[PDB]
Amino acid sequence: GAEFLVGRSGSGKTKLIINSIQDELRRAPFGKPIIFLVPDQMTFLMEYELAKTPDMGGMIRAQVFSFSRLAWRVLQHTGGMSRPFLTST
DNA sequence: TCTAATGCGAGCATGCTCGCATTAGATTTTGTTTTTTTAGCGGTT
Ligand SMILES: Nc1ncnc2c1ncn2[C@@H]1O[C@H](COP(=O)(O)OP(=O)(O)NP(=O)(O)O)[C@@H](O)[C@H]1O
Ligand SMILES: [Mg+2]
Repeated sequence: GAEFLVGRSGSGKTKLIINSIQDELRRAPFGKPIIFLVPDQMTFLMEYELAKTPDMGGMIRAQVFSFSRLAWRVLQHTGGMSRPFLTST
């Protein structure tokens, strides 16, 4: 199923998501994986914010991913990481 | 580097221009023209 959360800048979408994930961490710390997919220059920020709960003070079930990092983990599981890769140069 | 002043003598109409040579001075730039894209690390050695 899909959910389109839409609103102008300042709507509170990101905090709404942060809080959603936090509550879902409260309910079941070992539940099914929760993937937070953000731009690469936004991975750390969210990681910090999720970690800022007096309740839990961290995350385990839920990770923050870039497209690249997500590719790294899923490929670590599924395979195909053997081949070397080429920098742009 | 070219323009101007200084000196001297020959031809002309004893004093005057003119030729020539030469040096010495001073006098002196302006201008303008771009952006290049494209998604932070890495826990474990
Ligand atoms: N319920 C709330 N009440 C007051 N301030 C809030 C609330 N939720 C979030 N904020 C603040 O609002 C600011 C922006 O929240 P955010 O979650 O980024 O909204 P947003 O929809 O993502 N805006 P944007 O990312 O620019 O499109 C932050 O400074 C939050 O601390
Ligand atoms: Mg936001």
